Amino acid sequence: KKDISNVKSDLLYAYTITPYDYKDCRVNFSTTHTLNIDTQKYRGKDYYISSEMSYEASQKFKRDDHVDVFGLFYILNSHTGEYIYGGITPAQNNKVNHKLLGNLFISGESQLNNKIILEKDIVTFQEIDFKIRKYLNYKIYPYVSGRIEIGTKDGKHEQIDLFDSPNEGTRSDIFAKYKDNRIINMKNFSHFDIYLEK
Amino acid sequence: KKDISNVKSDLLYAYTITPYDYKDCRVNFSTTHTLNIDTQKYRGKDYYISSEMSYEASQKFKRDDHVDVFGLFYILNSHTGEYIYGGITPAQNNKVNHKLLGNLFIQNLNNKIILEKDIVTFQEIDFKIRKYLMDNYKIYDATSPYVSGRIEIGTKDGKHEQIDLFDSPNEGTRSDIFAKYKDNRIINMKNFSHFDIYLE
Amino acid sequence: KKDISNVKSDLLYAYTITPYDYKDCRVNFSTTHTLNIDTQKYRGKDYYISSEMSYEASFKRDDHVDVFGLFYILNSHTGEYIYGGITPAQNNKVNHKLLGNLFISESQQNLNNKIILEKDIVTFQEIDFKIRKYLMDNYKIYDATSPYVSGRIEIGTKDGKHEQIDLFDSPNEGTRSDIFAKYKDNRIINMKNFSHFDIYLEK
Amino acid sequence: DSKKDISNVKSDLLYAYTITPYDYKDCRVNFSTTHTLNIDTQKYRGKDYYISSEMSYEASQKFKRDDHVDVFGLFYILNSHTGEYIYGGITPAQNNKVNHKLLGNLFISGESQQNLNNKIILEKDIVTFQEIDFKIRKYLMDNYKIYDATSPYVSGRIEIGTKDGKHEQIDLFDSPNEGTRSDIFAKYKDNRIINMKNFSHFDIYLEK
Amino acid sequence: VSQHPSRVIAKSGTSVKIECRSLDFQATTMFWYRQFPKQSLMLMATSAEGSKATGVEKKFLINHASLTLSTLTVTSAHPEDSSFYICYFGPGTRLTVPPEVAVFEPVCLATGFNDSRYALSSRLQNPRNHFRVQFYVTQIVSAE
Amino acid sequence: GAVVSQHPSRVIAKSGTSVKIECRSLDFQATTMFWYRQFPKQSLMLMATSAEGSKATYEQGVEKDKFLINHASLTLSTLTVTSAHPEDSSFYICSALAGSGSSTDTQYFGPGTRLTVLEDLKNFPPEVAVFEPSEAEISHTQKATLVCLATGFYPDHVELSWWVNGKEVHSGVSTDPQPLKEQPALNDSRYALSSRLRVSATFWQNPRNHFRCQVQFYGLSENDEWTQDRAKPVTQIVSAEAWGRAD
Repeated sequence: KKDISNVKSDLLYAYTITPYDYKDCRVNFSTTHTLNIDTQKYRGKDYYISSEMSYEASQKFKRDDHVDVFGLFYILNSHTGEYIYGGITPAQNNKVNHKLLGNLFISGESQLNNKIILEKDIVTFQEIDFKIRKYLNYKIYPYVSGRIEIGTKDGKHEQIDLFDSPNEGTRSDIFAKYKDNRIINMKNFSHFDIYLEK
Repeated sequence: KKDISNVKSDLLYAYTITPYDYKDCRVNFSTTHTLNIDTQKYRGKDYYISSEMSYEASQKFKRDDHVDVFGLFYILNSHTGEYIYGGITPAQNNKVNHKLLGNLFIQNLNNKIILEKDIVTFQEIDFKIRKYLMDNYKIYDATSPYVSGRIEIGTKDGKHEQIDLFDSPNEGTRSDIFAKYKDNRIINMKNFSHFDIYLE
Repeated sequence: KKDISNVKSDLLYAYTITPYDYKDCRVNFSTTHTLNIDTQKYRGKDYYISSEMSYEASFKRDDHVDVFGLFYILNSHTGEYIYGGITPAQNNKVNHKLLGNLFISESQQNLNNKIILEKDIVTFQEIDFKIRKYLMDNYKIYDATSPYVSGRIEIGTKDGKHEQIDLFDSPNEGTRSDIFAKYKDNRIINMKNFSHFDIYLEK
Repeated sequence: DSKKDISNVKSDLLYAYTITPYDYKDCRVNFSTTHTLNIDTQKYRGKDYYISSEMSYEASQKFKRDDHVDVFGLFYILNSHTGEYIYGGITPAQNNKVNHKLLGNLFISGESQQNLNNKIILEKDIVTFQEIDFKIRKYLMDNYKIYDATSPYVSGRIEIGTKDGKHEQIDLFDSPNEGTRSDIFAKYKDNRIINMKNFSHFDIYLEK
Repeated sequence: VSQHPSRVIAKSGTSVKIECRSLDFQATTMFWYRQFPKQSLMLMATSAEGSKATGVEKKFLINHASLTLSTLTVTSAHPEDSSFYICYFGPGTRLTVPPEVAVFEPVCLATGFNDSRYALSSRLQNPRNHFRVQFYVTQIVSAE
Repeated sequence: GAVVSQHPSRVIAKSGTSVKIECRSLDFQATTMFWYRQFPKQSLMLMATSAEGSKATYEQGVEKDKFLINHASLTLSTLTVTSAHPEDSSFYICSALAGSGSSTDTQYFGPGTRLTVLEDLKNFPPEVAVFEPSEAEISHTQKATLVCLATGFYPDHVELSWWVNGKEVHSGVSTDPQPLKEQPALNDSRYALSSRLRVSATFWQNPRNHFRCQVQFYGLSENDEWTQDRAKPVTQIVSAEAWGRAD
């Protein structure tokens, strides 16, 4: 909550970030609370990504399971270790570019195709939300609030609150929603609708 | 099978039509190369539809099989029957609206076409775009800067199916073109991802 | 996430099934993901089978095929659905006795001669079924009261590369679809390339 | 009487087989006639030493000068000259180390079904029947002492399985003519072989 | 059979609508015989069987649709401003690209409609009784 | 479609034996199955179901699925309890369905089955007899009701149906909704049962005309707790005859 004041700001601070896009890495060790990934061959000798996942998440991401990584961080320098929430999918093999179909609805009237391509057949919401949010051009954070609605082919829209920040809104507070490591196979991805309310 | 002229005005003639849209009818009897559906509640006593489909297209339907007709015809009366090719898919049980997302190259076309079936014949899809394109961009009109063009239906299984917008075969009657719908080629929506129309 | 018992169950519930074995069947059509086989001489008028093999794999129209598959649902009043288990048809009556070993953690039990295939082209779904059946009947591996906690069926070939199949596994829910899912590949083997089978049972 | 009966067979053989065979590997061929393939075993048995495989017409044309061959054959006569005499037991040199655990059955007219899976290993992808015939018999000797005089066996045969359903017979109790190693082993003159990928299994039978 | 859009003022750079209809029947094929106000049963196009598509000098399009509908589209050619366009037979439909008559009492009259103008005439003690032509935005009149 | 069945409609088992119960259908095309429980009155306490044909399955409420179930064919389904102790001994019944992986309404039922779990056996068969009508009913009624009495038999599993002149009959007959205990509510309580037939005075007063009652015999003697005591006999079948007469 904490009305749109300090929200459209601690947001510009959170989502004006460079995401770790390390593709093809391996499970080095999984714990009931995390997943440790080999960032060497991207970072350097001794480097690792540390996904602090939910219990339901740790499950089957064990050693030598080459993974594709994409997430945001919540702090720096512990020198040879990087921290994010979720953002972990089986390693993509074949090269692909998935152009996404979508619409923007801003209240005044209001009637984005091919304007946000994805390159994984199994994508997390963290990557999808972040990419789209990035797109919003409309420099958001006259809009008091909004949300994204990802529609799957089997009618089961997903919601994402564009304007929020669990108090003390650190990147660690807002990105926690990416702890369940939720993902979507593109085959069951149809389109996305962005609703902005002024 | 030749000539730019004759074609544009070879289609416009028939694509300017009103499709049969009898929902949840019952199949009288099916045989070889065709299907006999009942429309006696949409058109009256003794009224029926006859679908001239591929042998494969049949043996896919039989006695009472609630089905949904939707197809452009190739001729007219006989008295109690109505003529077409395919366009007969299983009857929709619940109600649904499927806004189609799409693109155009030569604007934007999202939510400007709305199917009403989970399982949807290609005839229909085909049809509903053509008109939209006619109505809105006047293509099969003497006046028009469009030589060729086709529609690309795309699935969730990376596979753009093609549809020829500017094509008119042999003689050129309704039977000469609506035959391309004899295959009863269907498509599931949950496997439909969008349409890319190309105008050149 | 080793949940040993809520598995021995979804399996015991799943594999305790009578398989579909329609041999010398005619096929009329085939879309992409699925195959449609004719079973009217077997089950009755208008009856058919819809084998759902992942695509680009899916004997178009009237060909002759043999069917062996474990279903995953019912009622369309005319079709029984399965995942693969479809092979060219066996023209000549044949009888191949299989060789294999059962290694538990006593070790090294015999097993030669009591599982017989009758198709030179045999599907893995049929092999992975007939072998599980023998083990269920004779060693009860899905019975609650049991030591068997893990294991798998290894199929050895004439070109030296074993083929693995996990004997104690089940995906997301534990429904029959969740398991016969793996047969989607309608993966098969020519019998003159099948050597023996080594079964491993880890207590 | 005297032509060919039971004993003197369970012995003529027991003498012929209780023999240690030649197993030279990766040897170059010296020259070839129409009745003998001559191989160079001198890295193995010292300068000017050879093996003179006496084969059939059909088999003398398979190999020739400077060929790398693997040898495995039982001898039918001995030295006093630097050359060893056998019948065939020759195949194309094996290029890569490999083990081949076999599979088979041992049937006995006295409660059949016994086992032999993983109890005889071959180390070639192209083995001759002489080698198999051997390794397998020697097995039954070392463990079923089937040729011993105090024996319950008078019949029996080895059946080799092909993966093309084409069994191959191998009479475990036969010894023609006088009954010598040159008699017995002569059956290998044809140098007949088998590709292991066409090899399926072996079934050994024993009737009383 | 009707031609719901009877007579009307089609203008320059204009396409004409004219819809033959028959809702109380069932159809098959329809013709469109043309003319001038005098020459006769001239022609245009048509349909065939149920619908088998349509000199050499003939912008007088047509497009049979339902057993019911089927219109003829004419896209402004130079001024020939009518001839009963017709579609069992149906009424007449006029076209074009002009009034104030006189009447008298006790014979009538309708006058007022290079140029080439015209006149058209007709003719025929109870109280106020009455007796009441054409031009073809729109038009019509009388002479009670 | 048609009917479905339950083939192990009954019969005794020892304490500690998993019972075998199958639900057998005949050309109907079933596609989902339910296994209900019904220990005396209240009717239908679900135990487990077989989802749309069998995509999966689960067992209801929440306790000890040790009532195994398994769908194997559109024609076969079974419930296999667990041990076998008085604790149990109820009425298990199944049911099919039509539609397909849906959500809108149930269809069908079967004969249910009787499960009993004795020990320390000491069973006993049923002696039976038939009584002839009176002179009072025949007079001020002109009808002839005959009675049958089954007694002594334990495992409350027996069957009725009278016999009028050699073959199959069932009209005018009435039998108790179920056998009552001779010595009510305690144990060892042997059982009794009874039925009435009632016909015409004439036809009763007409000899050579046969009349027999039938108790059916369905179940017999548990071992484990040391078998036979003396006489102890098998699936006993018992009857009682009687001829009419004007006299």
